[PDB]
Amino acid sequence: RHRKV
Amino acid sequence: KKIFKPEELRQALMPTLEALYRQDPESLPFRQPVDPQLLGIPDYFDIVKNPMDLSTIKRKLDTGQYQEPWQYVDDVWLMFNNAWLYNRKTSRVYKFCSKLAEVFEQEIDPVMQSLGYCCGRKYEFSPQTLCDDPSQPQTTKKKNDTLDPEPFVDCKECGRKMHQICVLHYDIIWPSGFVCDNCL
Ligand SMILES: [Zn+2]
Ligand SMILES: [Zn+2]
Repeated sequence: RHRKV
Repeated sequence: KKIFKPEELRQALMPTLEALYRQDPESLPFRQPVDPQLLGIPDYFDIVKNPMDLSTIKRKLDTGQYQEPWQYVDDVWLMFNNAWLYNRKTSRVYKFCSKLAEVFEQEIDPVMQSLGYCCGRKYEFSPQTLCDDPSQPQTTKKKNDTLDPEPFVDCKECGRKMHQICVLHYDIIWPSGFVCDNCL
C-alpha cells in the first residue's frame, strides 16, 4: 500500500 | 423555503476556508487535487472514490455550486475523511489533516449561526455505547470509536436542517412539526 512520497 | 444566494454563502463561509489555507505546513497537501502519478500512489482512486480538496471547494464557492451551507461542511469533511482513510495514522499528511480539522471545528459554529443555524458541527461528540453520508468515503473485530453524523430535523417553515439535539429538548413537544427560532 502506497504512501505520499 | 429559505434559499441561499451564492454571495451570502461565499461571504460567510470563505473565511473558514481561508483559516485552513493559512495553516502552514498543514494545508499544503490539501491545496490542489491529489495527483496519484506525481505523488507515487497508484492505488489512490482504489481507496478514495470521491476526491476533494481546498481548491475544488473554493471553486465551488466562487461559482455558486452550493445551495446551502451544510453542503460546504460536507465537502470539507469529505476532504478530511479521504485523507484520514488513505494516509496512515503516523504519516505527516494524516497529522496535518487532524490540525486542519481542529481549526475548522473552532471556526465553523459562529459562521453557521450567522446563517441561522444551530451550529456547524457535523459529527456526534462521542461514539454511542453499543449493546452512509455525503462525507463518508464510499466503498465498492472492530473498535468502538466511529463518530456518526449528528442527525437533523428540518424547520417546517424555512427548510433549514438543524440538529435534533441542538433544537429539540426533553420538555418541549412539536405536534405540528419543528419550527426554528426566527421563523418563530
Ligand atoms: Zn447544531
Ligand atoms: Zn426556520
